[PDB]
Amino acid sequence: DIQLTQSPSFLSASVGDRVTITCRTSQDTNSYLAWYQQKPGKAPKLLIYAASVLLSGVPSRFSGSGSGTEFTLTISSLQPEDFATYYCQQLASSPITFGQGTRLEIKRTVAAPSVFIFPPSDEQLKSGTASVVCLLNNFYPREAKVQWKVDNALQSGNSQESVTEQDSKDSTYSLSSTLTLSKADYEKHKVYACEVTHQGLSSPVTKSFNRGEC
Amino acid sequence: EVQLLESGGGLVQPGGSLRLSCAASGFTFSSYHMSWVRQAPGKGLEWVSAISGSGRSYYYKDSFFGRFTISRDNSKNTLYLQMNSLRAEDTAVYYCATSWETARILPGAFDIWGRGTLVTVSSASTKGPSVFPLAPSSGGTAALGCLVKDYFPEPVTVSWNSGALTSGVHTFPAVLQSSGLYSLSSVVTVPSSSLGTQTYICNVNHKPSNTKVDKRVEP
Amino acid sequence: EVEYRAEVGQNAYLPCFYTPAAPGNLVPVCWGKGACPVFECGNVVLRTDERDVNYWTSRYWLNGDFRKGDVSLTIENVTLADSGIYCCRIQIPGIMNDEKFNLKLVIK
Repeated sequence: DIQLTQSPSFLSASVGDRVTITCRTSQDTNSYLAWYQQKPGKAPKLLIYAASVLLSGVPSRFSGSGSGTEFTLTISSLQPEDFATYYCQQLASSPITFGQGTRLEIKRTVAAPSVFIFPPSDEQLKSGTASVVCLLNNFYPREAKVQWKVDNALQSGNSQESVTEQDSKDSTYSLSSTLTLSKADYEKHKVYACEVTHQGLSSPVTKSFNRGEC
Repeated sequence: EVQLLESGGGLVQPGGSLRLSCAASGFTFSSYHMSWVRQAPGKGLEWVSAISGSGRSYYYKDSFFGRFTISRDNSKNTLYLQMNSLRAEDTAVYYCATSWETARILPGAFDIWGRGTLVTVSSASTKGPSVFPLAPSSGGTAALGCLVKDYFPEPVTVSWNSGALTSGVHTFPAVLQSSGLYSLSSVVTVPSSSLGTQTYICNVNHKPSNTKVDKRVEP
Repeated sequence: EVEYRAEVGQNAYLPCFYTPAAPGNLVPVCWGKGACPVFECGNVVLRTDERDVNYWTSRYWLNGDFRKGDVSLTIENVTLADSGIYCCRIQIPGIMNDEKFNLKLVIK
């Protein structure tokens, strides 16, 4: 199989930047390369094929070049909506193979999370679990420390977080952290606190509630 | 509008079989190469299979030799993949794709894709989610959400107010909990002022389990 | 490799043959410019199906009896620009059965 190696695997770049993504092939691939742009939860969108040819619809600020064993996708004048994982694909020899993918995130001014915290619902508590949820909304950059405190005891091992894919318009992330306790464990303690370090906070934001307050 | 619409995706035990369908509209189906391409969650693109316009020439990646069969019914404008001897690592979203605009230069350059249909190869049982309100409690902006807990397999969808509320919605990537069950929250931020006037309901479809839940989120 | 040659302004001939499973049981063929890609032809110049030719232009035609599986190509009035690798692809039915012929035209 022809291996496609893209570089970089990951790229962070500011609006207006010129960005190039390279794709190297393990065999001569002629001009038979395509570039695709996949936004989260979406099918790949074909940008460029036959190395250099733009699909109709594709901004002229996208361009391809190269041939044989090395190929370039260039985005001049980077825009927020250009957030995506980018793939090359060879069409020279069976099987069709893609590169591992290049993820391009948009660099952008630091934006603090707005933090909210959610008690367990009464409904969930019936079923003998407490999920406590902390939302970090619309922040940049991605790096952010959530620390769960229960009666001030740092929590460990009992939380998971999920992150939204960068927003296509304002280039922000949001983050769920969920702290899972038994209803037993949850009853024992009183103060449930979500402590957020982020680059856009001079100091941790803590959002807390007291178990059993309106 | 050139359209491809896969179905047939779903949960299947390892060693088991599954037929995917792809419905094509808005072009002359029978004159276009069709491919299947697949993507494991979080991972890359793998080409699976192709078939000639006429439907008499078949192509495959080595991994699918003997296991997978591509067919088309040109009179039903439909593409099929028969998948046999399925394995955990066959778990992926399956797209159909074609070269339409591209065909006259480089077939296999896929300008046209489907939505994808998720195939899950696992011994684990279907389980429907519990949907729990994430109630706003605490200035001008309120977060609420729904906790969609303890379901298998993927996916669930969450809309808000039947698709009427989309601005400010964050539906998070599901996480596989230790339990082997997926969990996921959908949060939305709204005007605090709106909490008295606007009603907020999350619409959770978990088709695998034919679970539809509409949760009113009250403060 | 095997160079096929023609002077500028001549017609070029590129040989491409396949064997019909049976007479008047024809297989889709395509010529393109550039070596055969994964699927079918790059930059198709001519395309047949099981019945007849369904795509062509003025400069390219099948010079022989394609119903017996002679799908050799003529190129009207070659310029230097017509130099390069031409793909002839026989889309034999079944699994991974395509016959791919790359022929190098060189134009003095």
